[PDB]
Amino acid sequence: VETFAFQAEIAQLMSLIINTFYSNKEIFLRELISNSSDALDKIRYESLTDPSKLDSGKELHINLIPNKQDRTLTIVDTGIGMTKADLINNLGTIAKSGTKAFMEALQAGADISMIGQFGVGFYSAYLVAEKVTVITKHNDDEQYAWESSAGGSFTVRTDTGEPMGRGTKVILHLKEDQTEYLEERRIKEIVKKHSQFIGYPITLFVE
Ligand SMILES: N#Cc1ccc(N2CCN(CCCCc3c[nH]c4cc(O)c(C#N)cc34)CC2)cc1
Repeated sequence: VETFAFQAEIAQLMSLIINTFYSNKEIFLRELISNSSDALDKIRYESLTDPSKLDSGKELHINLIPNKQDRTLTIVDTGIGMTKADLINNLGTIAKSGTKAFMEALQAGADISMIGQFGVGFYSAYLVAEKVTVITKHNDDEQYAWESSAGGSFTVRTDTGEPMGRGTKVILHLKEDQTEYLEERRIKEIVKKHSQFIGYPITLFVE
């Protein structure tokens, strides 16, 4: 297991998301589903020129899987997946400018629900999760687990869990007072409200 420090500005953003009083937390799900959709768009586009990229799985879709026993909500997709370099370097570097702009916008009167307009919607996960685990598999690479409970650091390791084929699984370890997002009717409500026209099947598992 390798442990890394967040860039200072990203650590600052995560603390802001964790510490700021803001009741409209449900928007986290839209941001994560949007990121899944983008990843599915990507593998779909690449396969138009290289069909063999779907050898790792042809079905393009999103599963939402609540687990009250583990207190997790998992978002699973069969998109393009992420490389080790994505998890350690690339996505963090890209996030620097959007993080800066978002925090400046909040100072000028924007609210947290606008976070996706700055390309850093992922971090809204920490509105509801004490820990986020991301398992991912890209065609050109091994299966990895990225994880962070904030506090300035994250880890990356090779994942030895069930093989995924291709795609990304975001496991939200929910805060004790955010278990409403494990309820079928609540998740259904949020998907209909904010993610109504996503161009891939979204299957909400029940327990
Ligand atoms: N400094 C720094 C720094 C160093 C690393 C990170 N992480 C780099 C990995 N990220 C993993 C989540 C990426 C965002 C995401 C949410 N739902 C998805 C669904 C998907 O299908 C794909 C794909 N493909 C992507 C996502 C976390 C942040 C941050 C900051």
